[PDB]
Amino acid sequence: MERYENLFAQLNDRREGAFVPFVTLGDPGIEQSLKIIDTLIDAGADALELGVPFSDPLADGPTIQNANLRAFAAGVTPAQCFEMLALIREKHPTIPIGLLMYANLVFNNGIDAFYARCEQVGVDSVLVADVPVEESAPFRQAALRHNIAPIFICPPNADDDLLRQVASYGRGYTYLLLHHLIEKLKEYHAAPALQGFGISSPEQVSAAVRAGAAGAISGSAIVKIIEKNLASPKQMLAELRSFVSAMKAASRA
Amino acid sequence: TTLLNPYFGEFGGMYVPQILMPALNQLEEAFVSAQKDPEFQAQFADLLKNYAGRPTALTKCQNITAGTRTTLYLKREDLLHGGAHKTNQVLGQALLAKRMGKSEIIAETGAGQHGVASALASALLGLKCRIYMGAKDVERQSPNVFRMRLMGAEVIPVHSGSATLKDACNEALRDWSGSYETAHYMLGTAAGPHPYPTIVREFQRMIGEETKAQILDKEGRLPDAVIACVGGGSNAIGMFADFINDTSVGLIGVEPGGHGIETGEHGAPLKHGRVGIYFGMKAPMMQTADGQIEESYSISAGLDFPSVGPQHAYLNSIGRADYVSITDDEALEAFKTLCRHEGIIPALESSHALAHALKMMREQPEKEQLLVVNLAGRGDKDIFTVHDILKARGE
Ligand SMILES: Cc1ncc(COP(=O)(O)O)c(/C=N/[C@@H](CO)C(=O)O)c1O
Ligand SMILES: Nc1ccccc1O
Ligand SMILES: Nc1ccccc1O
Ligand SMILES: [Cl-]
Ligand SMILES: [Cl-]
Ligand SMILES: [Cl-]
Ligand SMILES: [Cl-]
Ligand SMILES: [Cl-]
Ligand SMILES: [Cl-]
Ligand SMILES: [Cl-]
Ligand SMILES: [Cl-]
Ligand SMILES: [Cl-]
Ligand SMILES: [Cl-]
Ligand SMILES: [Cl-]
Ligand SMILES: [Cl-]
Ligand SMILES: [Cs+]
Ligand SMILES: [Cs+]
Repeated sequence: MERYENLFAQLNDRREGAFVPFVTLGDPGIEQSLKIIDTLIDAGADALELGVPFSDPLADGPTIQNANLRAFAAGVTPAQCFEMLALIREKHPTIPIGLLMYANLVFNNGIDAFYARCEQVGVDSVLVADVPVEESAPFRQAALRHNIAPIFICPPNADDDLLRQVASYGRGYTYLLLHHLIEKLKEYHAAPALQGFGISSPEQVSAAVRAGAAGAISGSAIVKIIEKNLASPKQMLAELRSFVSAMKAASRA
Repeated sequence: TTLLNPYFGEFGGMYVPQILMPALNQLEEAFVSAQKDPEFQAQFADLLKNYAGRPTALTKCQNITAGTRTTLYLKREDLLHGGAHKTNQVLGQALLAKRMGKSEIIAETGAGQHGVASALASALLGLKCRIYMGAKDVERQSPNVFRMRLMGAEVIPVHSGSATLKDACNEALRDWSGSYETAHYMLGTAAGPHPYPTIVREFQRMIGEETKAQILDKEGRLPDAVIACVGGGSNAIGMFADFINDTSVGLIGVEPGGHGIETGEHGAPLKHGRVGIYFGMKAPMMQTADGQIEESYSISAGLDFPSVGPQHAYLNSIGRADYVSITDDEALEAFKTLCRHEGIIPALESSHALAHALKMMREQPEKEQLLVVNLAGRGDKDIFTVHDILKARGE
């Protein structure tokens, strides 16, 4: 989890927030996805949130549900995801890499084995979307044992008990789904908050930083560019370039 | 933080996104309150009796056990309003919704019985009902879909994923996480996240309570076993519950064997799946070696759930209940046998349970034994399927 520590200190020295794109690993294919991700980093992504294709992604809406479907139709397995992740880490030694998992994939081959494999390939953090704080202990413990940050979601309907829980057990960053809630997270020494779930234009990146968040995560908006350009890889990579550079530029203010 | 233990041993839990935890906590508190509230219990009993037709009969089979020392009773949930046991617990959950001030119902259904049950309960109690159903199921069960719409419910076909019960379950959860201030998610079996396995059992336990009183009245003793099919686990746990501390009474749950366990085309995760975490619970599942959820095949649509309630996995693990499987063809043979011998057309789901009682009596015909089969629904809905099968085989 050191990479998040290092990233946020660097961004603080540059007086910047973090811009973090999300994509589904293997969407639309393995080689395509690897090229997408390198274009994201090249265009100025500060960290990456990477989804592992899963049969029933509950917490995910329509655009990512189709990204998940495209990676499924490409035969991308968890094992191939681990191989992709190792290569991504080997290309990009400092960028923080966070996984978006569902509980059954983490549980499937042993929880501790899963986080051990994450450690081996260079993953920095794991958010398990269908594990609440109240169920998180075995995942948290396996994560920390393998130097993985456990990411907790701080939802809109959070209350003060949850804020204290999230601040106590989370590492790396807090996944923030308003101005008062960031205040309490800071007072509670929570991991720096990244706002997600709404970030689709530069104004929203600037808004999140202005609100006191450490940055913003953009999901659907990134994946929509992939869907919109599935027939033109060159156009896809060009639009991702322009979109990410713009969103990152917005985190300076 | 919960009032009740969310686990049955190693099984169960509340594996939902954080956004849904307040909805689950609200529901648990409302249930615990309702259980201590005589006014809730009176309204529930009033509905169960005067609207749904309880108590249901306990029928002694007259012909089917001829030539054996088995006595076989059928718990007649097929006579309940709606034609299946699903009606019991939707009435209780509908009252919980009203207790919580909710005016809308969200429901999932695969075969359509729980959807129809949700819709009729919402019509009676004045709740706006929306039902999610995999589009494949919507095409396959147009009669139950029409029943739901007749009763005013909105039926929402789900095309995501496999367009079956799994994806319907997921869509209902997405909706609830946004609407739970006014809507209640009426989960239709004894599975999913806590508190649902506990609530559905408690709102089905009148099955076994009645059976116990009736069998004592009629035979002067408890059954040697009570037998029930296991799709998600609600009719079985409803029959089992009041006998769990009567350790002389066998508890036998019957999963669908489909085309045969060795074919892989079955619905028997408790005995032939692998524990996983999905649909909010830690429980045995049909899954791939890579951890993707698979489908439950059965001739009977209602046994289509790819997992099982956590209390059944727990009761199995400790040896309190035994679980077996019954194939499509055995279930069909029991269906035909009950029709001809007792004048009762059983649901193909419950025909799996009858098939296992028939195996018990035929394998050991001089064994003296007192068996109760939970007849969890009537098989009117199945006669077109049975017709097309018998015709395909030139019968
Ligand atoms: C007539 C009948 N018998 C048994 C079961 C089995 O359900 P439990 O194990 O008792 O909970 C069902 C289930 N039906 C669900 C799934 O399709 C549904 O309607 O949506 C059923 O319709
Ligand atoms: N507010 C809240 C509190 C506890 C768990 C989940 C929550 O959303
Ligand atoms: N016959 C019937 C079947 C399902 C629901 C209500 C009904 O009256
Ligand atoms: Cl880097
Ligand atoms: Cl484990
Ligand atoms: Cl666990
Ligand atoms: Cl911390
Ligand atoms: Cl156990
Ligand atoms: Cl009481
Ligand atoms: Cl006995
Ligand atoms: Cl099926
Ligand atoms: Cl128990
Ligand atoms: Cl025991
Ligand atoms: Cl068969
Ligand atoms: Cl006909
Ligand atoms: Cs007999
Ligand atoms: Cs099943």
